[PDB]
Amino acid sequence: AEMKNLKIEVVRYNPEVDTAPHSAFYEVPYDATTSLLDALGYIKDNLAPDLSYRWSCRMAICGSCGMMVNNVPKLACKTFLRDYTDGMKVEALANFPIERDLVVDMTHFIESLEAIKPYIIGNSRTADQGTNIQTPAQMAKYHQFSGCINCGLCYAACPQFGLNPEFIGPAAITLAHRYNEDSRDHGKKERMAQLNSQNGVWSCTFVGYCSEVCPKHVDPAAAIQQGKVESSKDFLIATLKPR
Amino acid sequence: TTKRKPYVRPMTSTWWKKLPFYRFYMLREGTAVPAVWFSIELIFGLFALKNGPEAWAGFVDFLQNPVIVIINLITLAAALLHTKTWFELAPKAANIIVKDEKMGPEPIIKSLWAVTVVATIVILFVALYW
Amino acid sequence: MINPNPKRSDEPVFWGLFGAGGMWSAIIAPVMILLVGILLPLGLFPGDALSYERVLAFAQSFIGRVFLFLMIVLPLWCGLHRMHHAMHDLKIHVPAGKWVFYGLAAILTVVTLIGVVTI
Amino acid sequence: MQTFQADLAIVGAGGAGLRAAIAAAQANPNAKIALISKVYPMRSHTVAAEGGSAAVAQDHDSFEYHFHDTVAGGDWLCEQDVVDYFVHHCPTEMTQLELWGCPWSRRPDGSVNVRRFGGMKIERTWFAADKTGFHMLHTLFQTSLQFPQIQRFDEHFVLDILVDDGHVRGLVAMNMMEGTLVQIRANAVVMATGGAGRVYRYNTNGGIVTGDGMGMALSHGVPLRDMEFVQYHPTGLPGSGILMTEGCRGEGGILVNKNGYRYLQDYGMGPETPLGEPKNKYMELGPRDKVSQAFWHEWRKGNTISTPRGDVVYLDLRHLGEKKLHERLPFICELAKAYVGVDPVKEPIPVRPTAHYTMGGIETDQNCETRIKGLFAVGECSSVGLHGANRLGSNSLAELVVFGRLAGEQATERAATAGNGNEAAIEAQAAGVEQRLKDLVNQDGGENWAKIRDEMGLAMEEGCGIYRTPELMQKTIDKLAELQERFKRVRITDTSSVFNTDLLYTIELGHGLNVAECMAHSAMARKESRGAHQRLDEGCTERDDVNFLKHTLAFRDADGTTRLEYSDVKITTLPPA
Ligand SMILES: Cc1cc2nc3c(=O)[nH]c(=O)nc-3n(C[C@H](O)[C@H](O)[C@H](O)COP(=O)(O)OP(=O)(O)OC[C@H]3O[C@@H](n4cnc5c(N)ncnc54)[C@H](O)[C@@H]3O)c2cc1C
Ligand SMILES: O=C([O-])CC(=O)C(=O)O
Ligand code: SF4
Ligand code: F3S
Ligand code: FES
Repeated sequence: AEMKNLKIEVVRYNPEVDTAPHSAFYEVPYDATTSLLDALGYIKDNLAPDLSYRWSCRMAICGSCGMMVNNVPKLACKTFLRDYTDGMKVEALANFPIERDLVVDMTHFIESLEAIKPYIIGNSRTADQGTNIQTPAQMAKYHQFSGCINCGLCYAACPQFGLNPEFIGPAAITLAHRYNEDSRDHGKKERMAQLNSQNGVWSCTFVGYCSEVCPKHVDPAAAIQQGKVESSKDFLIATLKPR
Repeated sequence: TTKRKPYVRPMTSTWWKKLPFYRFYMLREGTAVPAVWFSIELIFGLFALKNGPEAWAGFVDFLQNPVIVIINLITLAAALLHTKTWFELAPKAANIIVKDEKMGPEPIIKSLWAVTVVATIVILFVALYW
Repeated sequence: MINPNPKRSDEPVFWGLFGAGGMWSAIIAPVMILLVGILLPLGLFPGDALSYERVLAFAQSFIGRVFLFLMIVLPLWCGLHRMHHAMHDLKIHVPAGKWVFYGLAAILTVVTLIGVVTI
Repeated sequence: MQTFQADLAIVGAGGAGLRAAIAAAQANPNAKIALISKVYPMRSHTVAAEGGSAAVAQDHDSFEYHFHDTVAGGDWLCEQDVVDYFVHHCPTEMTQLELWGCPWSRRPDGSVNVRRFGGMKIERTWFAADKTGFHMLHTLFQTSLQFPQIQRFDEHFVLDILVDDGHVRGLVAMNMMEGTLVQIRANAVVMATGGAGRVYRYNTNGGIVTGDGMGMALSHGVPLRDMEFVQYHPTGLPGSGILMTEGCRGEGGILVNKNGYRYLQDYGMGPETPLGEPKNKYMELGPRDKVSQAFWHEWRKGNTISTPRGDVVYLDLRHLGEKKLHERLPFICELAKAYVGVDPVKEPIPVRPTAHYTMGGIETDQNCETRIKGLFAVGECSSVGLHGANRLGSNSLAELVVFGRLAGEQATERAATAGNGNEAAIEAQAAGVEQRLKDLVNQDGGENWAKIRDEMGLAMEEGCGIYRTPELMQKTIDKLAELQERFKRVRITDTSSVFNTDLLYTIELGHGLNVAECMAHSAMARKESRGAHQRLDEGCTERDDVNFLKHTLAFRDADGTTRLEYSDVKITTLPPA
């Protein structure tokens, strides 16, 4: 039983050599199991050792496989060859500058994520005292939003980040919202600065596509909108301050 | 003197035509144009309504134009799409926890849709029965 | 970096109105487009129910005065707000859109508010 | 090269590294801390853990019970004064994590829930759903952002460390994007590089896990300790080696053969326990070792099912039902659905024992310090003396936060009273690392790095598996020696500077090969069967406290040969019979 072979279009780019990205074609043997990651391995192993890509966990939990498959943000290890029998094209993750082959500049993401102060703030409790008390009901508030693995697929999916690369982005807003709604956190006021910004929640027109692409079913769109409601509250409660 | 040239892809004014999701989003946003058009139409109505029988009868004649009817038929479908979509999105603003679980959105989506139906009737009843 | 001290966006106000306008239009727009748009002009309604006389009677009453206002005003703020970002979405550049659209909205609002106080 | 000044440097941004980084920025608010990782911190393998973290919490528990569970669990190859320290600092560390906003799963009263892992009598495994590792690391990483004192060198590959006059003085690392060399001069260095499972063909580990940190330690005459002890996990998907948590068997899931016989009863793990009631230590909750071994026993009988990906046994979870499935084990469902195409409510899951954890590692003392002053190793890449011959399920994450704290604290003390080394001697060290790198780049021989890699995996999986014979151990030692030679004939075709993976994966392979030879020799030498090390040959089938109550120390000499030494095992309160 000789495995079925597949033509794969992979968009390469070398800053030293290439003026602009150009497609390249690779024939990979595949079966029902073969993930794009698997295939990407075969390339570097057998045909193009000069190929460079991001991967690690292999079980879609680390978030590094961020790439575009046929104009869709996907994880390389959750993308399966059997599903692309008609044809398949692989460019690097969208809305980020392409540094080399399938590796993109992730700085903006990291910076955004950082800017929203994502850590327990103002809780004066200490370890010798015992853990905080938080009910299952109290966790439910942020829990789903806490499951983001930082793949950045949301960013490639969101058109507003395309049009505006200063927009802090779905992932980064979600993470802020996650700490806001955590009962343990008393730093809400520190985060609202970035959230209330034009480059914050308000750059989102609710295209909602980020949520569709989310590998971990986080639904960032909901965070952003609850963010909008929360920002508006703060805008009012700020305007009503004569003091 | 970094050896890197970070290649930035341009974004066309037509980024949306490619993916069907983007298309729908655009079309959904596009519901505003007729939604505003209707409000214009109502201003005409309101205004010609204050100017006695002559103006109003001529305004009802304007709506009687074959094209304007077609336009309004499109305007209805437009606002219907807006409603359908709007209701799918409104719940996502709510963060209610019931029995240790984040709720939504079907309970809201249904609730809202019901209110639309009760309104539709009450209004059609008020407008037509007397 | 990213801007440590960013300006608070003034967008909440406009999004608020859009939120109410979207909600009004969502619920009460379909039936109305039916009444004014289709039923009235095509004569498909019983007797004198949408006749000049009866409409005027309703529009002039306070309940009607308020209703007509909101039914015209709220869908505008929702609608024009949506169009404003649609310009940006189409990559089409319009000078002082912020002032243009919300201006237009304010203008019409005023025109509407005047209409409902009898011209 | 571009030289950076730091007060201390940490290699790795996993649980361990991050806990160290945080600890040191707290221990001293004024110091400059260089955190180095070859992936963005959140990608560290720590991110992949599901089962949870062990810490004493229930009122009927005691630190002694957790002490005794660990020592017996490591077959008395544990440094007992280390275990005692470990057990006692667990509840502080998990509590501190919770305080930093780790979403631990809770009892309805709002206190933190626990479950049972690694056959521990009294349940002490704290857990955030089934994604404990993702949560820990993301909380640890996110927390660390609040401390400015930590300067991060993200996606920097550390080549070598800088040593003069028996003291560490810094490290050389490539900037992965720029492809440009960088000196970081730190008067104390922490190794948080994690395990080296990747040298096995079939494993549960992420790509990053290539054992570079161990390789660097080897190069400076620091011994690797207890290397032959490689922990296999009973239940991994075939051909990917992707982990199915113990949670599955802890929720009362079953393991059956081609006949659908719950075979575990025949291997000393009788009697069969009714589907609803899963008793600890019996059948599917039985001792890890015996469970993994049970598969091998079944394999020779022709009882194991045959699939294109390999010979498997079935993890039947059908009888669990969707209500508890999606509440307790939801992530497991997704994997099965995707990676083996099996719906865990409709179908049974193929599982095969798979290489999972490195009990071995860089020899450290109780402060995490190595034979080289200023050089620390923490977490999986280290051998603190905690796990001995076999790790206790759910003790690894805990180790990270407990000793990561200690290592960060300890390295701050050492760096603050270190004084200055010989500047001319140090800079000359970096010159070598640079030249040594160039020498590799030029190296010609038309050998594919990948095929050498592929072969090393196979040798390990066949010669250093659950059951080990002299012949196959030897075969593996031979093969590795051959591959060491072939490595000198590798030619790296990509000579580009911008994120050159070809070069980097090849370097990684080098360490891999060295380290594998440490595992292999250690195994061959230990003529007994303790913990993960199980020999079938006559006279080595049983444990030997008489001759082998000692730590295996593997050195790599300059001539390239793997020489072994032995060290005593320290006891406090619990000697063996
Ligand atoms: C699937 C799975 C599930 C697990 N579940 C549990 C569990 O439930 N409970 C438990 O207690 N344990 C569990 N473990 C084991 C435990 O997670 C690991 O032992 C632990 O996470 C190791 O973390 P670490 O800090 O030592 O390093 P890692 O998390 O492995 O990170 C290593 C770091 O070193 C860096 N690095 C490596 N080489 C280089 C180099 N050359 N240059 C620069 N940087 C380098 C890497 O980038 C990375 O940041 C699990 C393991 C696996 C594989
Ligand atoms: O083996 C361990 O220590 C825990 C683990 O990976 C699991 O969840 O089964
Ligand atoms: S929200 Fe989803 S898409 Fe976006 S980074 Fe996080 S995990 Fe990736
Ligand atoms: S796709 Fe972009 S526009 Fe908002 S809903 Fe998601 S962030
Ligand atoms: S490889 Fe870790 S996210 Fe896909």
